[PDB]
Amino acid sequence: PEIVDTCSLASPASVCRTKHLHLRCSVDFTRRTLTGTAALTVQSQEDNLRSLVLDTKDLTIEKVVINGQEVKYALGERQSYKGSPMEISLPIALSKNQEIVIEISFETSPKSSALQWLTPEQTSGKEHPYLFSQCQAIHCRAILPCQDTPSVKLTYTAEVSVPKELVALMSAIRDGETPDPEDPSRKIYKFIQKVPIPCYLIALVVGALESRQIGPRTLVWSEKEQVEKSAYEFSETESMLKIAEDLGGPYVWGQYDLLVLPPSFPYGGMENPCLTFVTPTLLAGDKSLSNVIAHEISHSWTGNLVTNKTWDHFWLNEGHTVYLERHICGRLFGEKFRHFNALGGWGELQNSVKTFGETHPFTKLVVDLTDIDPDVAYSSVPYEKGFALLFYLEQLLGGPEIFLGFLKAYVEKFSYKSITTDDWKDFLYSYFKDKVDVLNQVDWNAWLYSPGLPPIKPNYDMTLTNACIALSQRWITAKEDDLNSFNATDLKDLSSHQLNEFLAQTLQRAPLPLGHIKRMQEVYNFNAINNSEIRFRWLRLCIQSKWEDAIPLALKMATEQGRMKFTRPLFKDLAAFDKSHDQAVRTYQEHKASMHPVTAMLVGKDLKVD
Ligand SMILES: N[C@@H](Cc1ccc(OCc2ccccc2)cc1)CN(O)C(=O)CCCCC(=O)O
Ligand SMILES: [Yb+3]
Ligand SMILES: [Yb+3]
Ligand SMILES: [Yb+3]
Ligand SMILES: [Zn+2]
Repeated sequence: PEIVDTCSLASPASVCRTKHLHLRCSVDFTRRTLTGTAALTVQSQEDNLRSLVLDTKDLTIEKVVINGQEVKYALGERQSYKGSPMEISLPIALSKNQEIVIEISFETSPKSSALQWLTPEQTSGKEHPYLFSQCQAIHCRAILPCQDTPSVKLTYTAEVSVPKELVALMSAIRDGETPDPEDPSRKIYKFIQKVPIPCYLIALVVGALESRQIGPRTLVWSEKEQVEKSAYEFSETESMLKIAEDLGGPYVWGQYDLLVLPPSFPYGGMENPCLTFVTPTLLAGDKSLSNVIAHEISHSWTGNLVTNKTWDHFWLNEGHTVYLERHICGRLFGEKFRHFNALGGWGELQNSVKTFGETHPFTKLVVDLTDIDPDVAYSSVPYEKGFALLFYLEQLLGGPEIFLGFLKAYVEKFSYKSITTDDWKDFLYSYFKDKVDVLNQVDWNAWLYSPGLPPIKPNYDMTLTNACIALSQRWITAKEDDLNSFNATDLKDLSSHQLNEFLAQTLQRAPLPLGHIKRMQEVYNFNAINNSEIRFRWLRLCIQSKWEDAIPLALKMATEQGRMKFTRPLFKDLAAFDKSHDQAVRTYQEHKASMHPVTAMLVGKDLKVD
């Protein structure tokens, strides 16, 4: 029938569709508000459309103007994490394809779940405040009224007035800046996004930003203190974009800038169009965490051009993006490395399945988010079970070259559209019309709808994994007479990627005896490594193995940065260790007011506080 976006309270795409957004607002750090008007050009999809519903969350609505006049509107009661529905009465009944512009004057709440307002003390420079948004999945409604569903795509133009000493950037092409004629001291930045996008891709950052150009269509932005390191770390960006274009077809967004956010940014990155956001935890100093950049770049095709129609089909966004990500890395560092990463991904899937449990509905590839807060369901499953399905199909259908042909055709077929798993599978059969018999060998029901690990495991090259297995198994099975023989020389020919995999394998078998972990630090000096992925896994292993010396290190890492991938598991391990439990809870309570709103909520749920 009709696919329903169970995370939105707005009129569905089958009733009306927002085609354009014109945003005029001002950022006020003193009151922690964004105030302005949202001009929505809406297209009816039915005859006699007299009213529509938009999503909003903690928004103050002053008025709604249609054709210069103020119109009637009502706000329903709040529906938990979904916000409150906003019904707007149209002064004229619209018929199919007729359009109307609705201008809504609104003001965001300082507690907006889409935004994090940082005091100057929270920034690198200590002299200016900072602001950044994160709308995916459903927080756009916490910034402005909209049909907050990925099934709707719109273009947008924006004008943002900020303290003249600060810079504003958006998920759009920079369209110049000028003094705010209205009231000086403030400056106005203009933006234009001509490619239709789902509203979760609307992004804004305001702060003391500086840039460094690192490619013909790439500038790196961050506070002054991080510019140089960021410019160094992400130097391979243009080369990855060229590979991605070869894999997915032309890059259509124009600019591909990067913004290195403050430590509290909740994700590794966010594929905001024209301006990817990345965590500063990627600044390892050796470009080793660049797969995250390859990943956000890939989203420019899978996710931003071809978009999941509802969050129940989120794997379409992530599985294909991880698949592309790994091909980019394989083009740059070798097919063996692609397989090494693919296998590590299967290990992360094992971990997620174990955490949730093999019968947990959240381990299905296609999920049902009815009455489920997306932020709560988020996990590695759509990334890794989705990637595994695509990798398995690649092997079943003839190899990477053949499957990549499908990927490029898929992107072209559904560019600028929002689709479901059935659209994807129906096209796969259409593309592989000469291999229907092979496609019919796939246990689709299990892959798409069953919980747990996939029904079949792909084949993986083992070249780079073998040394990690050997070393991890030696530690897992080590006895007293083996401790003196481990030596720093064991790490001699291991890349940071392999050290991380070694730790991941060892962590799957934690706890290790306390004496064994103490010995590991003595011989490998992992406390000295600052690569966040490695430090994260090493501290988890230490805490899970009951080393009290590691408590302050883990509490430090969990609070000095806020990438949820790290912060949530660290607090969770600290809460599970009897020795650090009270300190973990007190540390969270002491820091929650200064944390990102979504991270604060999830860690509180994880710690069972309140
Ligand atoms: N799409 C963004 C990340 C992101 C941001 C926000 C959400 O929203 C939660 C959600 C969305 C859809 C379904 C269920 C839950 C989901 C993913 C880019 N991205 O996928 C990555 O950066 C992956 C790297 C992971 C590293 C990390 O620690 O974040
Ligand atoms: Yb007011
Ligand atoms: Yb106000
Ligand atoms: Yb022995
Ligand atoms: Zn992604």
